[PDB]
Amino acid sequence: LGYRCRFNEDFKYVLLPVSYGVVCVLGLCLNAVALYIFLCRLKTWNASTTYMFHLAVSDALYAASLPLLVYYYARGDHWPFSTVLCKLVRFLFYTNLYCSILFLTCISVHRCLGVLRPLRSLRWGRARYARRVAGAVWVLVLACQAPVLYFVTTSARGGRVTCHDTSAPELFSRFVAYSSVMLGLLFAVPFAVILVCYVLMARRLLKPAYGTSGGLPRAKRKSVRTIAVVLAVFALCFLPFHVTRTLYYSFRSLDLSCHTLNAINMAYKVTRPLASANSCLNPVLYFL
Amino acid sequence: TLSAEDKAAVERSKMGIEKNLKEDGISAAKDVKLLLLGADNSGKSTIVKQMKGIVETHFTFKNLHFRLFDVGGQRSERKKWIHCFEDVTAIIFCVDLSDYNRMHESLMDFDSICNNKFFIDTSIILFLNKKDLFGEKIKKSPLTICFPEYTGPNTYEDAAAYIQAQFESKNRSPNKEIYCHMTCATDTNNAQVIFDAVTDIIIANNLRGCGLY
Amino acid sequence: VQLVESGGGLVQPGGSRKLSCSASGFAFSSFGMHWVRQAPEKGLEWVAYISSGSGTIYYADTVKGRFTISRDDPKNTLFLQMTSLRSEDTAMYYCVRSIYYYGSSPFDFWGQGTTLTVSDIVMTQATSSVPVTPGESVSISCRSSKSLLHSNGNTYLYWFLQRPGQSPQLLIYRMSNLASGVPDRFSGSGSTAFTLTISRLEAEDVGVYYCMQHLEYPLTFGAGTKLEL
Amino acid sequence: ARKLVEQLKMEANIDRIKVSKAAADLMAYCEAHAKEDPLLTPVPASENPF
Amino acid sequence: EAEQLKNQIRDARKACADATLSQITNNIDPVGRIQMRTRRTLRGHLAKIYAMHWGTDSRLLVSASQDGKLIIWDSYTTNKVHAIPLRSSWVMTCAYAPSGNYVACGGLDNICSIYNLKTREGNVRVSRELAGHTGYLSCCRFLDDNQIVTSSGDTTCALWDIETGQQTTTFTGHTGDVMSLSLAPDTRLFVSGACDASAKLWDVREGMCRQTFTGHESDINAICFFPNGNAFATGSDDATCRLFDLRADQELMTYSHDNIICGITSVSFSKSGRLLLAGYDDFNCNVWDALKADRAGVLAGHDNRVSCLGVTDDGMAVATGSWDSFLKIWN
Ligand SMILES: Nc1ncnc2c1ncn2[C@@H]1O[C@H](COP(=O)(O)OP(=O)(O)OP(=O)(O)O)[C@@H](O)[C@H]1O
Repeated sequence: LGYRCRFNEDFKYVLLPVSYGVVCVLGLCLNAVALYIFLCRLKTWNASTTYMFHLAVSDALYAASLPLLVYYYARGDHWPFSTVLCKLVRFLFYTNLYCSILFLTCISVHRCLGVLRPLRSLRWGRARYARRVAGAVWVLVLACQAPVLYFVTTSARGGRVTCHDTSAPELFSRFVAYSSVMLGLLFAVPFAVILVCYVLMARRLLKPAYGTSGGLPRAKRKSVRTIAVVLAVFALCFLPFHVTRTLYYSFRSLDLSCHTLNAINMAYKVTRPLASANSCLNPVLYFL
Repeated sequence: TLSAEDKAAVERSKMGIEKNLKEDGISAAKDVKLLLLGADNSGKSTIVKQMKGIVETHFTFKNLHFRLFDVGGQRSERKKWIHCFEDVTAIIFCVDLSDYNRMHESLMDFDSICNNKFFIDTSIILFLNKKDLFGEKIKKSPLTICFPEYTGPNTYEDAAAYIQAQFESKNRSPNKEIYCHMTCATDTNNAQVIFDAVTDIIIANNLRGCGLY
Repeated sequence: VQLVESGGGLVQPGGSRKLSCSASGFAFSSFGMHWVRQAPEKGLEWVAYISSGSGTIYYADTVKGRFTISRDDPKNTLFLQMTSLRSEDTAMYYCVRSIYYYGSSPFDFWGQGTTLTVSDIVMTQATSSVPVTPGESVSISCRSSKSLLHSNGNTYLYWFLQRPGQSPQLLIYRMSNLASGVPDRFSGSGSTAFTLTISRLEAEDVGVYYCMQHLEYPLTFGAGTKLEL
Repeated sequence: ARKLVEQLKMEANIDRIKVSKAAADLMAYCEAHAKEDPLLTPVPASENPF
Repeated sequence: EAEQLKNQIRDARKACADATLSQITNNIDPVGRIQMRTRRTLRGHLAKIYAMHWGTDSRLLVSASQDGKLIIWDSYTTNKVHAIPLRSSWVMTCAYAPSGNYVACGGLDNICSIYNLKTREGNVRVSRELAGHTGYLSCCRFLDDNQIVTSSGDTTCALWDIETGQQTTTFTGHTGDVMSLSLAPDTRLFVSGACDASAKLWDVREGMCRQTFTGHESDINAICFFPNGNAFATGSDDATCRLFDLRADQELMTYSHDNIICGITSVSFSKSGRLLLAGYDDFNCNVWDALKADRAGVLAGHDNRVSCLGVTDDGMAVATGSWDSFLKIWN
């Protein structure tokens, strides 16, 4: 790991610990209380309540994966634990990060179908369908994020042992290819599906009825407001993170002058807190 | 289960009876339940007969099995069986625009129905039929005979808009919505109007149930 | 209610034949069906069973694999396909209906069986032939190796009376449970030594009496107890 | 109105007596059948059908 | 003359009331906190359950719900014994024959259908359809396999011979809709509570009203006989349950609380008549000490309005239906 261009990373060792810790605490508390209400305030579920419950458990697991990362980053990129522990913690991190995105996609599709094809997509027996969809999403994301367990390892640097969020420095081309494939499949398709669903559903909601009087109903306006808020929060939390990670990996594969690599490192590791904070922001957004 | 006959009884209960129950539940979710209300000779019977104790009328229009329950034959207290029609998709209210005593009676009845606790979240498809008769009568007589506070023109459109605004004034629930319609005896698109109305109501129900507020 | 069978005749050894049951006058689909065999030695023997909706299927210990029981509810027909018939299969087979729920009476109706020609919990009926005096009450007993009194209180001993040249009739389904259409002069009691008592015996009840068990899937009949006037 | 007043007059002759005994009757019925009531004194799970 | 007769009746009522039931009952200990837990849950009904009735064997029950299904349940093993489709889904009442061979139901159809449970074809079929009530059917109870008494919203109650199919008697005198009826243990008298906030005792043989009770302020929705047969309790739409007496012919006890502001749907007694169970619109069911005015327990297992309620003949269980489409058995 004797890289030619050594980066300057002093922002990370202060920023990522405090951000990850605050996000972990807030998300853990919010997801715990969310599971509490979804399991105690009622025990009758529809095709959306199951999706919210699974999104909550994904967010809770993502927040639970955080203490190891905050400890590792606050200890100045030092790993005192075993290799398998860090492999498992990175696997849990990315598995839950993408599981939450998939559950958000499921919720968006469910809402768009409830608005665009209301009667057909609503008057049926539609609970086991939600359970099947949730199980399929869990299995798919686990099978998709399994290779990071193989990829992640540890390697010492002249007395500085660190855990690799990416692969080992020697098998970086295969990790870059796998990361591009996973970025495509698990970000571009869900992001586009969410955006299309919410735009079409808001477009339908803006259309007035026939025998209506006055302006748009308050329900059909606050629904569009929540659509816009959810879509904007999702975009702000995930799109800069993913584009910064793509540029980071691409410019690591094809090297440039030290200034560009330092700049993209800065950008990516300051966009990381937003993708982290989406997990704690989700219960607030879906409660409001 | 510990006995052969008990095993066969459990098998019967879990395999035949529950199968018919599930099939009946599947076949019973395709229908749309609509309550039909109105006055005597208000067109309530003549619209349900045009589409076609308690009078149950059903028809299919757009792969939807509408079921209109005409309860006008019940001479008993309304507050004792009004809870039975709790899970109706909407309420179809018919109002005759020809006369004025029944007009004020319909105002009172619409006010009573709209603000009922069982129907706070239940939309209403309000029909103002006999519009041809109303216009023919109003071309020679004013609406001031009905509403002494009417200060608008004694013309068909202005008067009819005044009556429509009079009925929608009884709504004090933001979630509820009245889908007013102007119809006559020769009008035939009433089924379509009810179809779009119930489609909208179903959209609003999905919005309410999706946690989007 | 009417159960009628057919398809019975001479069968060469190693051949095959099918038995069909025609049913009418009752809800066939809600009833589980039975096949009961009787050799010319006046001994009833159970063959196969199919549940309502074609679910659970049982076969006898001596016909398993060789025989097949099937049904189709829309046509109201019950089938029994037998292959590689042996000389022990030379008997006459009955079509028996049996519905199962709480308080029901199983084995209630028996068909008119058709003869076929091919050229556990043991039930003991020590008494074989008893002189029957009309106008005098008689008693018929039965014995079992294993107690039929189940934990849920149901003791599964069945009583059938076989008139000469006639199908068996369900006199009593469970112990001290008088069936439908049977006169009140009959009575059942016991525990395990059970007993059927006929107070004030009259005519038209001369025949062979059998005791049956429904505790376990191996289903066993009793020996032929005969009342001769 | 004749039917109503006739029914009221016939309803006058009831021989209502001893309201204190009318309460003691329910008292005695509740006292004598107290042991027979399973809900009042819960039965053990061995003797419970449920 | 009517006012003078009413004043004489009131004076006769006041002349007997020497001691109030609350004063005498203070000498015995209360039943304490009645701890009763759900044992079974019947999960076959889809729409709201409106009525249910127990069989005399205390093992089978019949329940009626809005999905047009009469389901007979095995209470011990949770199995469903029968599922009877109904021609009219607006059923408001159902009954079980004391022999167990018949069930009855009725509602807004103004028809009291009767079904045969023990046939020769193996399926439950409708036996007789009784007509003659102008209003909705609200309650029906068998006297035997051939006699049934019904109550209706046309302010009348009737007695029918099922074989004949015609009303033997018509009971008249209520001014509001009759909502419920309860039979005496001897099946010689019954009480009916109406929408005129009054309860009337009837004589099935004579056919005329015998006593009238005017305690409640709003319409009475549920009535039930005391096990001894000379008392009954009412449940009305003013968050109140009251106990009357046939001999005293006046109110005896009142079962209400300040925190209770919702109407009572059903009432029932225990075997000894010590516990008065009442379903409410708090989505609950409050257990009342009959001899006292104190609540003794709550059946809080339902998430919707409790519509029906009953106790077995051996007193070992209580089944409560509700609008959440479930029946729960409590021991
Ligand atoms: N091309 C490079 N030149 C210099 N240093 C690099 C280079 N690539 C990675 N590093 C250093 O390697 C360390 C870990 O490499 P790795 O890719 O596994 O983690 P990362 O994805 O970059 O993000 P993080 O280091 O915070 O976990 C980083 O701290 C970074 O400083």
